[PDB]
Amino acid sequence: RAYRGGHLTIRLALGGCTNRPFYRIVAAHSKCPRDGRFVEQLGSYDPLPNSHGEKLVALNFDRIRHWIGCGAHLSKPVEKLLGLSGFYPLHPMMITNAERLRRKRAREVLLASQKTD
Amino acid sequence: SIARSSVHAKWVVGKVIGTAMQKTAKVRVTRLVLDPYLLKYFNKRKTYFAHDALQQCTVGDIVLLKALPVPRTKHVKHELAEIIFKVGQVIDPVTGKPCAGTTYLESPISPE
Amino acid sequence: ATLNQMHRLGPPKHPPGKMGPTAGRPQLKGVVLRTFIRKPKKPNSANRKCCRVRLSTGREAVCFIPGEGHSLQEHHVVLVQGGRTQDLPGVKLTVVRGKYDCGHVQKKK
Amino acid sequence: ELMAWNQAENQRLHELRLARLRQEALEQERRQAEEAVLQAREAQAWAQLKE
Amino acid sequence: PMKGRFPIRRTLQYLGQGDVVFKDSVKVMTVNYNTHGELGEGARKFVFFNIPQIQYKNPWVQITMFKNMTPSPFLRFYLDSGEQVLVDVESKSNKEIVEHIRKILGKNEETLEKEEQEKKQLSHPAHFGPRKYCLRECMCEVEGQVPCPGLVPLPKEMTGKYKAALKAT
Amino acid sequence: MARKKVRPRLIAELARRVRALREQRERPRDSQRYALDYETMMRPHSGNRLPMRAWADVRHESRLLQLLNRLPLFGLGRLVTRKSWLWQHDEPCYWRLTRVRPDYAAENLDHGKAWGILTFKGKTESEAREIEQVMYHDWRLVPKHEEEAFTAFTLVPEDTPLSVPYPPLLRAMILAQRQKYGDTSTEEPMLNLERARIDPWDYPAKLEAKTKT
RNA sequence: CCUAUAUUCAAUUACACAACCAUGCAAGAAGAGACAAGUCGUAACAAGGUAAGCAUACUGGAAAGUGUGCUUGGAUUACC
RNA sequence: ACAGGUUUGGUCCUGGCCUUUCUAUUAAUUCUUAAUAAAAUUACACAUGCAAGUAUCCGCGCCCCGGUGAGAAUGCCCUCCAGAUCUUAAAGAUCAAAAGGAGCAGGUAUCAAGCACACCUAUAACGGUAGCUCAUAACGCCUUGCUCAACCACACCCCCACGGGAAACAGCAGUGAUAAAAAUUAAGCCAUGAACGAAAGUUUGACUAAGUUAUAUUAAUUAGAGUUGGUAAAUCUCGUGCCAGCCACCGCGGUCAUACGAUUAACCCAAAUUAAUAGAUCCACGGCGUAAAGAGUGUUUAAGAAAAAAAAUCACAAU
Ligand SMILES: [Mg+2]
Ligand SMILES: [Mg+2]
Ligand SMILES: [Mg+2]
Ligand SMILES: [Mg+2]
Ligand SMILES: [Mg+2]
Ligand SMILES: [Mg+2]
Ligand SMILES: [Mg+2]
Ligand SMILES: [Mg+2]
Ligand SMILES: [Mg+2]
Ligand SMILES: [Mg+2]
Ligand SMILES: [Mg+2]
Ligand SMILES: [Mg+2]
Ligand SMILES: [Mg+2]
Ligand SMILES: [Mg+2]
Ligand SMILES: [Mg+2]
Ligand SMILES: [Mg+2]
Ligand SMILES: [Mg+2]
Ligand SMILES: [Mg+2]
Ligand SMILES: [Mg+2]
Ligand SMILES: [Mg+2]
Ligand SMILES: [Mg+2]
Ligand SMILES: [Mg+2]
Ligand SMILES: [Mg+2]
Ligand SMILES: [Mg+2]
Ligand SMILES: [Mg+2]
Ligand SMILES: [Mg+2]
Ligand SMILES: [Mg+2]
Ligand SMILES: [Mg+2]
Ligand SMILES: [Mg+2]
Ligand SMILES: [Mg+2]
Ligand SMILES: [Mg+2]
Ligand SMILES: [Mg+2]
Ligand SMILES: [Mg+2]
Ligand SMILES: [Mg+2]
Ligand SMILES: [Mg+2]
Ligand SMILES: [Mg+2]
Ligand SMILES: [Mg+2]
Ligand SMILES: [Mg+2]
Ligand SMILES: [Mg+2]
Ligand SMILES: [Mg+2]
Ligand SMILES: [Mg+2]
Ligand SMILES: [Mg+2]
Ligand SMILES: [Mg+2]
Ligand SMILES: [Mg+2]
Ligand SMILES: [Zn+2]
Repeated sequence: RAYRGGHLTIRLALGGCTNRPFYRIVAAHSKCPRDGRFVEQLGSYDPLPNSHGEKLVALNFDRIRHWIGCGAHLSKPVEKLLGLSGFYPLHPMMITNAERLRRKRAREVLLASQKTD
Repeated sequence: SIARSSVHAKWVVGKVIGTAMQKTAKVRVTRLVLDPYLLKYFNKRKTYFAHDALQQCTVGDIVLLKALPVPRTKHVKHELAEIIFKVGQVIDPVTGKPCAGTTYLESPISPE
Repeated sequence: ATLNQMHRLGPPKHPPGKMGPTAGRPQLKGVVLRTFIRKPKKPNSANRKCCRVRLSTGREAVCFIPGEGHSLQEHHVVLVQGGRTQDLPGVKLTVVRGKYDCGHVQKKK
Repeated sequence: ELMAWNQAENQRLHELRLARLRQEALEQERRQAEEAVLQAREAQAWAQLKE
Repeated sequence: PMKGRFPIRRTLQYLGQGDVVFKDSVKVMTVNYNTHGELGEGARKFVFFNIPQIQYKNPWVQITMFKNMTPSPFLRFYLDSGEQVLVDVESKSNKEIVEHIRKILGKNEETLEKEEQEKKQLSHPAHFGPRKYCLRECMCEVEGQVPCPGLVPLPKEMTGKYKAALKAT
Repeated sequence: MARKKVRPRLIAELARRVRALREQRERPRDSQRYALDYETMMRPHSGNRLPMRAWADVRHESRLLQLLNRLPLFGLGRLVTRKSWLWQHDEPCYWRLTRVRPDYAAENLDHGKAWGILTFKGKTESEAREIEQVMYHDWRLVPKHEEEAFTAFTLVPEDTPLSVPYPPLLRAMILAQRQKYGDTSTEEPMLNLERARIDPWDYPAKLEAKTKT
């Protein structure tokens, strides 16, 4: 339907079943609903590890960069995923959260050795 | 090079219904439409207003219409291009000779 | 007919269902105006137990009470359903037994 | 290419037609001789009767 | 279908199987034929048989017939350029007319196959969604993955109720 | 769209014209608009409450037209700097005032629209532009003597590498791709950052509507 | 009007209008149907005891009767 | 439809009605536990709480999501795009108003005429022709969301919203009223999406995870419902005596009832089972001497067919 404004956006549409999520990577208008209408489906992301311990991500790279080439904005988890692929640089927050996690592990290690005493 | 009409009709051929208006011919265009139940083709008829500059059109003439790039009015989206068959006077496009119905008025084998 | 005529009329279309006594609803709530008795049609005879009711749609209608024996007085509220009683001409409705003021038939004691 | 091809074709057919039509014209003149004969005969018969 | 002289020609199959696809230049086709004479015969048959086939695969092309105007049968094609193709059909058979027309303005089997090839790449095997547009809906239905919980109820730990009941206590 | 019986709604147009008119006529003076309650930190006009991080700078600092009203020509050709720029940027950040158009409905004359030419991080724009965030209280004026001390700028070159690696997969893609076409050059594919230059968020945006070309 | 902008206005007037519809209620009127083990006849079905009927007209408690044309969805059993 | 029951003393034909299949609501009777899905009387009135903010001030957002189907035969498909937005110098790209039309598009012709509904000129006016739509359904009237990755439309009422009634949950929960119709006045932003921010991040009754309910599937822990004259799987003994009652259709009951009521036995579905109501499906590519149906007659119009071979014409009671 006709909107006032808003942009082309590549995001995650949530397809799925209760406690079993799945994501369709999607080229969408920004103002239309999440799971709703879309311009084009780009790829898919399975959050749950399968039989082989794998989260499956499929990305149509030609069309992805066609749309970024048309000025489409990426969502933060879309960014995180493209960076995880190596199609994009690692998002700064991936790295920052990695560091925060490392420091949490360090302080929990020290707290473990302090409580053991 | 932009000259266009948004109309699907760009080239049509139709009969001349009536000449009543000034410089405008009313023209019945007839197409074959497929009746989906019977799977058979019937003639749907539709009228078009065409611009006739010289008021060249008798009633009954078979006529070609070219789409107007800019609409003259709401009802006139077409212009009369050629008169394909003049009514009661017809020159056979194949042999270039005058004919009344299925008969030749002037024999094509008698040049001189 | 010919093909032309069959094209002119279009394919035959099934007419929508004419609506009956309960006006397309599965049941209707109504209050009992009067209780009386009706003789069936000629081939077979009894005297059937009926009531007159006013229904939520405002239409007043004759209605039939199934089972042997019943307790119904004026003002009682009942639920009626679509079943047509064959003996009784003109009676298209039936009291639902075991709802509101009409209880299930009591086993003989 | 194809439009020129079609042109050539139509001209060929035109010649074929012209041949056929000259033939028909001949046969038709023969017919005219026959009819002329018959109409002459009956014109004579009628002239006689009326006379 | 019972009524009619050659009822087979009112069949979807017969209409589909006629092969002529006009170029995009073609807008109007005009058939001009006769109802008598031995010569005009093929033309009539054409109007009777292939005209329906033709029009079926060229839905946007206007087709118009004119009877007993000219002493001779012919076709006229009106193009988008203003170009007028005149095709004389005289002692020509039905089939000959069809093949000749398919020759003049057809589409090479190459053209048509490339077109349908472009239409068949439109639906992509890897996508997910409605059965109408897609081979699959969930990824629950892809073999190695985790199953739809409405088929195979999930282990207690993967349940959000269990995780919430754990974080609470 | 077009259906032959379509009704002629008149009141649509009437409401349009009337609303545009009552918009232009009742259009608020920016004197009452940006007016602020300093005890509650609350605009009377908009009913809006100001951000916490902006509180201190509201009490302890002055907006542009508070320092431009006591200047003789109303501060033409003068140099003005912003407190946030002073704190964040060590290189000179200033506004040279071209025109100043104050709002006179103001009793104290503390509000108005400003124009000028900008120098940010020592780099100077060559054009006149409308000044952004005038009503803010970050604003400070530099004296005539310290003027030539602030406009003094030590020009330093930029050390950020012009080229960077492609992200690993994208890199591999490029490599394989030129390998397919018979290009044997093992020369490393490089990402050119020249046009990737972006201004920091402190850089003021132009309020002037864009001319479409 | 030595940088530049400011401000104003935009409402009436002339008429017609519950006709016209729809939806309820109604003093009342007329019809159809269902209906006695009721009353009065016997019209039709067998040349139904005057062969039926159609159109139309007039008449009659009621079926119906009669006139004028028309029909056989009646007969005349067939060297009579 | 692979069909079946029912017209009659009986046969054949014609022809309705019903049965058998599947789904959804409601109701009755029964009901152990999980999981998933779905949650639906009401465009009537609404107590209370919450549903839009972000951000160093400006600004950017704030029926976008979410709700609903009131209205409109609305419209589907297809042209053509002003504008807004994003990205960049431009060019592109997303949403696409207005304007259009090859084609398709609810019922009703007992709605058959509409009544100005056209065109020209040219300068944008003066003026001039007398047209335009329509039995291939105009102009009406009635009913209605939809052809579904979705779309259309509404946002208390007066199509609209300057004005005027008047003081708005058709956001989430709730509540009156109303209806055969009955989910929590619940927890979180952890994940996706959206807004704002340079950013850490904040907000979000969107949503996520839960609560409720035999509405539907599935799994096992769970046994009850209907039926037993024919169609149509399956019955015995009593009671009743055209009474009481029963039936979807045929029909059953008048003292020897497999048809009512109860018992015995059986059949069949099963955490469901029946009933009621809506659907899905279903009419004619069939017919027209006697069964519904060749319009009392001829001519032309519109519209069709010409598909191969020829013809117009002479006792008698047309007018
Ligand atoms: Mg779900
Ligand atoms: Mg009986
Ligand atoms: Mg019943
Ligand atoms: Mg109960
Ligand atoms: Mg604000
Ligand atoms: Mg008699
Ligand atoms: Mg006798
Ligand atoms: Mg008698
Ligand atoms: Mg008699
Ligand atoms: Mg007598
Ligand atoms: Mg008799
Ligand atoms: Mg009579
Ligand atoms: Mg008499
Ligand atoms: Mg007498
Ligand atoms: Mg005899
Ligand atoms: Mg039958
Ligand atoms: Mg019978
Ligand atoms: Mg019998
Ligand atoms: Mg219930
Ligand atoms: Mg419910
Ligand atoms: Mg909606
Ligand atoms: Mg309406
Ligand atoms: Mg545009
Ligand atoms: Mg558009
Ligand atoms: Mg409606
Ligand atoms: Mg409204
Ligand atoms: Mg409301
Ligand atoms: Mg409104
Ligand atoms: Mg609510
Ligand atoms: Mg609201
Ligand atoms: Mg309540
Ligand atoms: Mg309850
Ligand atoms: Mg969140
Ligand atoms: Mg977040
Ligand atoms: Mg909350
Ligand atoms: Mg169940
Ligand atoms: Mg029973
Ligand atoms: Mg007994
Ligand atoms: Mg039975
Ligand atoms: Mg029994
Ligand atoms: Mg039939
Ligand atoms: Mg008959
Ligand atoms: Mg006759
Ligand atoms: Mg008659
Ligand atoms: Zn699933």
